[PDB]
Amino acid sequence: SAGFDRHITIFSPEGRLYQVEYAFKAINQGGLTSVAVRGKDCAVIVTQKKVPDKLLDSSTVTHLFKITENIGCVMTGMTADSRSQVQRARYEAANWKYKYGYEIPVDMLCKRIADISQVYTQNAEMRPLGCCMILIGIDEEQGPQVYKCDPAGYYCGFKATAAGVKQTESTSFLEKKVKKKFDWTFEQTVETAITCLSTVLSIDFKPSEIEVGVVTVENPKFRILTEAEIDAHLVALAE
Amino acid sequence: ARPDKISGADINSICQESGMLAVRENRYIVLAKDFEKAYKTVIKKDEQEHEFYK
Amino acid sequence: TTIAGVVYKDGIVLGADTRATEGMVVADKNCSKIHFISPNIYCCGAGTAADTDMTTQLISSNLELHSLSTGRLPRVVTANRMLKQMLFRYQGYIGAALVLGGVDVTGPHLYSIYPHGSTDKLPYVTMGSGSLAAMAVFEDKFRPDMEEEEAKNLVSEAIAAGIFNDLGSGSNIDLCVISKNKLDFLRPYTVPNKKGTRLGRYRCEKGTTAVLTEKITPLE
Amino acid sequence: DTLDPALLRPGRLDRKIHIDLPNEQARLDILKIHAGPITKHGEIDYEAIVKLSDGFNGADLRNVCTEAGMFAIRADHDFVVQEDFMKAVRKVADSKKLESKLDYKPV
Amino acid sequence: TGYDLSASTFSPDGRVFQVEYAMKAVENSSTAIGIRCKDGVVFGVEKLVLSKLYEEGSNKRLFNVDRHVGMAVAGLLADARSLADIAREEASNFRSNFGYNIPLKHLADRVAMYVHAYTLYSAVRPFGCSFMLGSYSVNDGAQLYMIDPSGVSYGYWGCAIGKARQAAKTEIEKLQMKEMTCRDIVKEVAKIIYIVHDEVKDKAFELELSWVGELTNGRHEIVPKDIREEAEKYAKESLK
Amino acid sequence: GYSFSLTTFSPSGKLVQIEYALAAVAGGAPSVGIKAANGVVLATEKKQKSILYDERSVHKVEPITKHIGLVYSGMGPDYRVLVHRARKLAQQYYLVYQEPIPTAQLVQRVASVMQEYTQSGGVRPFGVSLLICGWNEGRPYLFQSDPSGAYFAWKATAMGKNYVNGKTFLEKRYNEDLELEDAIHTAILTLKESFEGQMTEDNIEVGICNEAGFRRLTPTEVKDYLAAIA
Amino acid sequence: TTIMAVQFDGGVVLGADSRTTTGSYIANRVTDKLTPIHDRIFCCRSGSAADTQAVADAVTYQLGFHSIELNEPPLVHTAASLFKEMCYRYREDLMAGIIIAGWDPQEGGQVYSVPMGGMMVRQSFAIGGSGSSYIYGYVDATYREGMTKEECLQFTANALALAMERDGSSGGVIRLAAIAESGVERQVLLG
Ligand SMILES: Nc1ncnc2c1ncn2[C@@H]1O[C@H](COP(=O)(O)OP(=O)(O)OP(O)(O)=S)[C@@H](O)[C@H]1O
Repeated sequence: SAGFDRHITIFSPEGRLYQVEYAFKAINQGGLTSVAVRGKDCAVIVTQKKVPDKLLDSSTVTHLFKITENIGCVMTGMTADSRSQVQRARYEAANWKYKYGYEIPVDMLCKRIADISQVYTQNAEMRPLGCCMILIGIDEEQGPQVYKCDPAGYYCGFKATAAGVKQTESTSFLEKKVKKKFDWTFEQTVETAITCLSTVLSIDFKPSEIEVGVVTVENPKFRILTEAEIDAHLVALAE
Repeated sequence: ARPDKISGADINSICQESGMLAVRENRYIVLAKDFEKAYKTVIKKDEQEHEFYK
Repeated sequence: TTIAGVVYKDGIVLGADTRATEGMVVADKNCSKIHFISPNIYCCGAGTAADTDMTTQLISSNLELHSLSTGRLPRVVTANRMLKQMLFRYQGYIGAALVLGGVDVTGPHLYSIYPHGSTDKLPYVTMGSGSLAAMAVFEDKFRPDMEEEEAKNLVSEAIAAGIFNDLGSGSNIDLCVISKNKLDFLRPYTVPNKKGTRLGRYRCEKGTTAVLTEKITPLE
Repeated sequence: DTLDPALLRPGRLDRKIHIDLPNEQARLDILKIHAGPITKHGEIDYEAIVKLSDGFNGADLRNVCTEAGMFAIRADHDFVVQEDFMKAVRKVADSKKLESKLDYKPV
Repeated sequence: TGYDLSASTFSPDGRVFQVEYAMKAVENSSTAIGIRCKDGVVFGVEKLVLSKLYEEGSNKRLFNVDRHVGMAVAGLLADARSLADIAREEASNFRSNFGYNIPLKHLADRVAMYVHAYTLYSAVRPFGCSFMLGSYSVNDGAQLYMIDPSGVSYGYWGCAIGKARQAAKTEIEKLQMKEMTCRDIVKEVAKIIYIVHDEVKDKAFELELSWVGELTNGRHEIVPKDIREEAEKYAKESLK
Repeated sequence: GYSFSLTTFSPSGKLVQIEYALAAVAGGAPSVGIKAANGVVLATEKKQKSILYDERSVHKVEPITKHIGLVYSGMGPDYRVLVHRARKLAQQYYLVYQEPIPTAQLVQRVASVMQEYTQSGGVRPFGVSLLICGWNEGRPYLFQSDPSGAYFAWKATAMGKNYVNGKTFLEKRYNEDLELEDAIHTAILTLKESFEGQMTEDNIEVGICNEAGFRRLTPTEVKDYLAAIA
Repeated sequence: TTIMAVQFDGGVVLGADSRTTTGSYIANRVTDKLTPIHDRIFCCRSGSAADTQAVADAVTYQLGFHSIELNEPPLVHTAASLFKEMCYRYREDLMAGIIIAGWDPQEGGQVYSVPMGGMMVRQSFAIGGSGSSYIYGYVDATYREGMTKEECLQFTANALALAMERDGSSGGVIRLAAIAESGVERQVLLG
């Protein structure tokens, strides 16, 4: 194997490189879980908080980052990479708005962030920002979108999406759950998000630990939920 | 009639996989359950890891 | 040069006149002033010809690049923003009197650009040297939500008045119609001015000119 | 670290299995069985030792019981008070943090 | 244990040992705490004289970045001085470009991006600093943030930076922090710093206290600690 | 333990970091491309990892202009980069000459770019082998490039897993003279020789190049065609 | 041409003519002379057109990016400062009569004025445009401190009416904008 001690980004024998596949668990040192779901004309993010301290605040532990007025996102991995990635995303959305006269679609933003990660990957002597990014947004003539951006620069985007620590199990539940052809009437979406995290982690906890970000084609603005309505949905899914 | 190539050691592992997987349920022979369980256990999903760079 | 633009009930009908004068002598009788931008957006130019040409080819290249990068149909406002940013970046040195028109998902959108970078969205514009006559015909006989043949007759009338006023064209007024689905482009629309037939055969003969030194060079 | 792929074939290791650390309620299990041979009052906060310590080892809870018993030997008491348990939390969970390379799985 | 050389390379388990070594660099530094009240933020730094060679009034780690913002650094001192100058420059850009006082969230985010930019490349090392940031505003209240050597910046009510990081916040959190004005919190910080390490390993230390809030009308300055002398007449009553 | 890095030759052999990139290409997803009499057919093999993924977001078969198709066998994150380079470069040619760029000139310039990344000494090569095609001046073409900067010209070839096996089928099955539909038939045959068992309207992704222009087929006509094409 | 901004207790009220001219020929008969930047902040322009369009677009860029990074609604004085810096930096090439107004949650309705030089001042009312001298003649005659919304609408209606009637460049039709805590209410009047 290596052998080559994988110190820089080169090609090893047979045939892979080891830097990016060490960066793929820099997410796993975060100790954090993210789940995205697209069923219908809405889209739901759910992500917990790990606050052991009562001296620590609760408002500024939010991982849901409102990128633009119609685009939210969530971050995992280490925090500094995530926040720097977030300000680059905001900056490039504003650059779109300056150059092209209209609001950026969520696809081009994921493409641009991935390309930046590839330039940080193609040329050496910079750390390749080991954080993963999930985006959501509403588009005309396409409904909602959910995308994932890799630290490697591999974007894709799809219906039921999960990244973090325990998401082989989450994608196992989302294969075992998105196989039945029912519609997704927005509380089905919220219920499936809450219960999928509640079955992967198996905690069944207060409404004050998870963060819920939704966007809907009734209010295309990105929207962060309050403790009261999170509690309302949580006991509304309690059977 | 299936492709997704499976070698002789892999075939015998599927057969013993399925046979043990039914007898541990205290049965007589597999009723086609554990053959498809042996597929969806044994393939075994091209690894996980990495689905980047293909 | 008298270009015009209008918005009927679905799209945009553009017209042009193709006399490219260089100073005081008619240098051309057929000059394409209606330029390509995209499958849905076109443009007309006025004033300095080569500036409009190079600029419209650059912006059409950039929008082709952007549209193939995106994967859907371009927007007119992006073309407007690129053009006004470029023309303001040249500080009004480049004289390019542009009419911008296209049909997006939102529908038809017409823009006129004055060469410093001041732009306007209008239901009808006229640009060029004899634009005043076409604007007379527009302000006389415009009504909102015209039909197709009505709008074509109106634009033809306007450019015809620009031609019967000074610095129009000998040309057979060019038209172009953009809809939600059907793009058309019509060069020899109406030829009002037939050239008078020659009255004598002032044809030279086989040897009427003294030749000093001949040469023949064969080829393949 | 170095193991055979032919070790890893069905027929010699036909089934294999995984174990989590605790699931934080197996923490409660290992504590409630580690809360065995200890003279006390019956007031020992299991939630405080479960959540406040992070050892993820029955041997770590063994050290917890041992040093809490030593801190009942200290100050001369037959009973191990809950504060001796939190002294064990502090000292044992800090000496616990003198370790690197906390991960092991072959292949 | 590696692979610990560059700040760009990863480990076989996925973390940067340079950043870790810089995080535990600040662990040997002096203990510096901070806490906010409902109308202000109070700083306090356990500062030690070397032996008898100081002047009691040099090299004060309580900086003062903007008119209403100052630092409470701990770690390598000169690196913190450079970072304080960078923060002064950023507040300068904001004041020059927008005509009003910098919000503390945006300042902290710019500083966190600057620290992260020194953690990224291989030419440079990560910072060996960990500092506190306080403010006050009439439309915003009191805000207390916190920046690690890596660049993770979020908010607290109270914090501590130094050796007794745990051993201060064990009894910081038993304060009824909301219902108190900061003039109580002054002697509270005095008693908290005075609790930790009276004479055991070192010989003598000395207290500095910074002070921002509504009582300063939006200003940030050191307390007149000699006025009301609230540590020692209560510190000598805190030994029993 | 040598070579390391990109600046120095071996004792006798070649540039091992280019050899490893070629091996990383050969370890990639399979593909096949066939030059017929009138058109060129490209076909890839696009498996989602889970049942969650969407087949409408990422596209393998990709046009560079309206008449030039292009596929790869490697890594998408580099593929998109050199795609964008080829886009901007082809549009620069069309600015200069007001004429659609010939495919040979594309392959020259893309090869110059890839060669420039193979130049010393801090950047790695692409892990991507292209298959470029187009219908320029009547005669259609087919051009394979590689990470090393080289390029070739094929009648039919393959790249990815079992490119050798697919090539031995291509040598046997294909010939010089067919039409585009028979080319698609033998192309789906040689991809079905080597791909996984579930091959649907979405696991493959096929674009053609008529002389009338490039065309990227839809899952509608792919499902109509691959509804047990043989 | 002739632009006007009047604040009142609840909010502010703007107003302009349309009539973009070049020399003695009217190039455009109807024009959005006032421009949205934020959802609560407008600006109305004069002088050259392209200058003000490019400046307003760049201010829209910087202010939108800044206000997203604050995650708070922006101030009006902030946008006035942005216009001040960009106007003053290129006073050599720009001709801007930018007047910033807009409601704010912290400070209510405010009106700032930036003339062709690059100075910035807060005012209770403002004129602007080449045909503004006349209603600047009587805006210190008819004004009364503490108007209502309807009094401001009638006031600016009479103002822009007389300015449009007298000045040759001014004319066209009256466009209004009302900015308060509740919403932005635009309408097109004539009379
Ligand atoms: N033709 C076949 N029919 C049935 N079972 C087969 C056949 N070929 C192989 N097998 C099975 O696969 C095994 C092949 O022998 P192996 O023990 O796998 O050889 P191996 O030594 O492990 O591989 P190497 O290369 O020699 S290390 C047999 O024991 C059978 O279980």
